[PDB]
Amino acid sequence: YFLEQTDSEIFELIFEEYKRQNEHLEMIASENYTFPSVMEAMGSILTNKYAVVDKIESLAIERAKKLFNCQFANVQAHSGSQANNAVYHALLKPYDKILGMDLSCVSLTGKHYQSFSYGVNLDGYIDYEEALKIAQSVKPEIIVCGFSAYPREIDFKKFREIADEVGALLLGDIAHVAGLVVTNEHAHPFPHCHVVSSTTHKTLRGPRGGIILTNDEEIAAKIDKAIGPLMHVIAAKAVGFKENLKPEFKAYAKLVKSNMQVLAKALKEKNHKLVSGGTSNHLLLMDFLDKPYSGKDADIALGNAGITVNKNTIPGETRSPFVTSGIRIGSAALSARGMGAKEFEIIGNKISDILNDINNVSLQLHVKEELKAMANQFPVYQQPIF
Amino acid sequence: AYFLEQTDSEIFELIFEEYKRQNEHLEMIASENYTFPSVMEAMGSILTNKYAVDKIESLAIERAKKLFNCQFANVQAHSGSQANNAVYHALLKPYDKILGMDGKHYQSFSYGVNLDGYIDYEEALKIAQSVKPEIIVCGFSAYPREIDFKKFREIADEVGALLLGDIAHVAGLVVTNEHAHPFPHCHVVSSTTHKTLRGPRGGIILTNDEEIAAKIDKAIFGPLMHVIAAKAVGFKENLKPEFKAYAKLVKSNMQVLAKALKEKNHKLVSGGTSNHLLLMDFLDKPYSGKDADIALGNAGITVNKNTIPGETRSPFVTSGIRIGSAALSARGMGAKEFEIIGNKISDILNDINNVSLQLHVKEELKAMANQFPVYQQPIF
Repeated sequence: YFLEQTDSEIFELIFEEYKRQNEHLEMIASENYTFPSVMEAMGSILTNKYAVVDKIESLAIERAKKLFNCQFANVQAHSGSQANNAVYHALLKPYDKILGMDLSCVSLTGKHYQSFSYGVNLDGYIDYEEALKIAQSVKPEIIVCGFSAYPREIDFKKFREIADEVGALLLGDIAHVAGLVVTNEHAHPFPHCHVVSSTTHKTLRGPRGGIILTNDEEIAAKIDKAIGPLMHVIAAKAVGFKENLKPEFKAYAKLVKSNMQVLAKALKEKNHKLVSGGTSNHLLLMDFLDKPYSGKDADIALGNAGITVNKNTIPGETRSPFVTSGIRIGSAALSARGMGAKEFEIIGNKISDILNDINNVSLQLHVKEELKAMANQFPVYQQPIF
Repeated sequence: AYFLEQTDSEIFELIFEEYKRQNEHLEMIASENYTFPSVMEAMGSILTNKYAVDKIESLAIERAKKLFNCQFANVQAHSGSQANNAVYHALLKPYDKILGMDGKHYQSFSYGVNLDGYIDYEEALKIAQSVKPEIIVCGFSAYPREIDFKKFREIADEVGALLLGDIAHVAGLVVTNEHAHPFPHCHVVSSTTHKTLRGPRGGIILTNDEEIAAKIDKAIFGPLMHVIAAKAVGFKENLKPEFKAYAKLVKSNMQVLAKALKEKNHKLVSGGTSNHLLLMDFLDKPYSGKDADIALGNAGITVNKNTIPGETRSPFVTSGIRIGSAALSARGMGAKEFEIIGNKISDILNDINNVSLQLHVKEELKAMANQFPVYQQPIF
């Protein structure tokens, strides 16, 4: 209750963000609402500690090993991106080659690496035969899989078959589907991957941060060497992991997926096209190649109606990368608010109504009022500070 | 607080145990402190959900400009260490030379203190004239006197060097005009936001040069809005008259401590202090700094061993201890307490193997600590 009295300007900014989170429909596939108990840990007196291993870090590691079903965890990475870079820094030599995904049909981090891409077929699925052919030619030291805008499951087993044929390490970046992995609602990356990286936020609903997992003791030792401990953040990760182990979190992961199925079905019944024909996870991609509006146009129109999505290039893209021909839409945040099939059906029909009359501003403003009323039936938080 | 107490008793117990630890021992490590409660409230806010330049970042920057009396601020560094590194990365090229106090390949050179414990500025000038460093760094974590930023800029100007002032260890004294200011002498200034500023764990880089500011911004460029808000909250607290009183108390408690120790005939590096810390000198005593560290720790007084000028023992053993007043001053302790503490420190040092005495002192100081609670809750 201090800020309410001691810092009017910060309190106003927090309160307006709290109101914004509560009153609009967050459908950016990477966004989510952290658990209240995670924020309590983030705001705890553990921030004063330390300006061989704290019990709190051992507990975070123990819970991670159980949650991710692996023998070793490092919980010190500040982000999923730092987690990936620490893996490269630990396992690669200068000018080693990295083969990773992009959604199409030289780089430094202290050390210089050579970067290569594989992609999707014209139907929007990873082309594993072509990824193998690229690997055979490129001969990468490490193959990475996992991708922020892919609406289907990663076949880690097949990627390991490729990695084994060319003698590559395999890194599974599960940052974008982690809450589905740890609830057995997405194919598991182990034992196929030599090493796995993830964020702790997004579909896991923990604090902002990264993590690195492995079953190989020598990889684990190298990771520990390549990576100031923030004890409140490590505690917050541990808090999130214990929430993630509960049966309620499996029910949440199933709702994330079923809400996506409801949304996909509603859109396809209104004759909208989806990349790959639908989804098997937390996100879909709408396909506007044959529409007179762009992904950017749709992003803005839906945003005016209180629905946040993001534009996204799609396979066969014919528009510029700043404009794009698609939008990415996710269910994780609204599912965390308790919204379900009835709500996702209404949202699908409203998205269809706007895309079918995309410059009708009064329609957008009408929809915004209706969906704000829906949001207020499913409040996110009863307070802005925990 | 509520949720964790019900939903995760194991983590809640660990928080409570650490809350008791903070309250029950006398924290005198010069770099430790207790963050403002309002800063932890920002840290535990819903701002963590934003973005998986914001008005929150602009407010943090504007408050930093006012607080540090400068034209530009970058508030993104995650630590004092990252802040220094970003300065080097932004302003230096490989094999450039860095003169500081004792794929980039920066080459490091050192100046030191005379045997009286003061920075030797004549020798630092001689070294700079010969080596011609591209950058000079000043500020130091175990130095009990004020940095002469003006003299360092005279040296840097002689050789055409940049001057970085690392104020991480004295920042709360600087911004209250209780320590010489680094500007306009320094081209660039780095600091932590915790320690004597009592904000969150984090870093900051300040400058008055637009070109340097542009390079800093490119060099450090995931924004953690709860952390940036927390820095902003701390800076506003640092601007209050209450915070200048706190800085004066930090310094006056250190004077009380040094006076008490010297009057019991203990020796101090440079004979005293002008800031938040002192160094005790055990070169002529049969016990080591490690001995003193352990013995005082067993009495509930937390210090750290530290090498001193003329060190003759192993660097893992040392002939001194570093003692600071910032954390106990933040709990509200004053001269009466620091006189008692100085006396008990003396009693233990004069009988360093009396373990019964250490345990007896620990119980005695428990009542004093209980009089000055750090906080009234473990979660904000």
